[PDB]
Amino acid sequence: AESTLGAAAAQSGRYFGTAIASGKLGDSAYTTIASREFNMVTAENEMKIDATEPQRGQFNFSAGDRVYNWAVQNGKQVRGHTLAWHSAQPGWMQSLSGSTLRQAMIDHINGVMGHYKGKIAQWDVVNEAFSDDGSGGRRDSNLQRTGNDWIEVAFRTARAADPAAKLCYNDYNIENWTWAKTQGVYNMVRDFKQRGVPIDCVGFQSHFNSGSPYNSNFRTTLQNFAALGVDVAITELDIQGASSSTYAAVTNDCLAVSRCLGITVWGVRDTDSWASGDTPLLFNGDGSKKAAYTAVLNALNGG
Repeated sequence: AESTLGAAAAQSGRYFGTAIASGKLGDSAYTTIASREFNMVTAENEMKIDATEPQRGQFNFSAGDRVYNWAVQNGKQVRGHTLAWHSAQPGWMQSLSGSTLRQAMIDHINGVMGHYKGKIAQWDVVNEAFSDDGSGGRRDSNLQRTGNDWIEVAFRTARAADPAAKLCYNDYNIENWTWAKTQGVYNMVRDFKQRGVPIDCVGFQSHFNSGSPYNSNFRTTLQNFAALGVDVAITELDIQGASSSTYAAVTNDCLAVSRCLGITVWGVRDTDSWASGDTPLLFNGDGSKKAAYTAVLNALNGG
């Protein structure tokens, strides 16, 4: 198979996934498409820090588990999103600094990975640690202010919390090979591999739009990262305007890189998108397949 995105991807040993929102699981038209077309699931919001540890030292896994349980009951693997992030921090964590913040970050990783131990294919361990200011450096977050080694520490912590999970660094605007942000990440990952820091994968969010357009040098990005000795994944794909050719291009970029694990689109239907006005996904609000759907499917079936 052949007739659905997930099955097409699996012929080449890859997955095609989607972001699932827990609020939409009571929507039958939504779950019909999602169950049929995808073999990988990411929780859109339910596995973030404020979702899982909204109070200090007390974990809340209900919504996360609702997504996880739906995925597993419908034959999907799951990517965890996300363990350590400057954004969406609960009030109690935002207040913390230094060694106390560092320990909270560690304890969060242990609690969330511990709960899902063995159940999660890939974790976005660190998310969005690089600046968009053009310097190619780290954000000045509370996390970064604990010390530059925070990311390395997060990764070593996560390895011990669930040895079976692939550990991913996830970011956006790191797809264009010529961008400073891209190079800053490439240089961190290279350093990590030289020093034996346990990163298994780099996730390329792949939000393509007018402020961050697709460039054919994406394949070069993927190839260069892969050659460092990591896997690569496309984690949050959407394309402003949903051009068929751009969707096919992105697909063929992944298919061209053997260490490209698969592609996750960030939503099922245009209506489900964080950018619904951009109609950037593979299905319309009424559940019909867009032209891009066919382009992606043909590319996956084309090997």
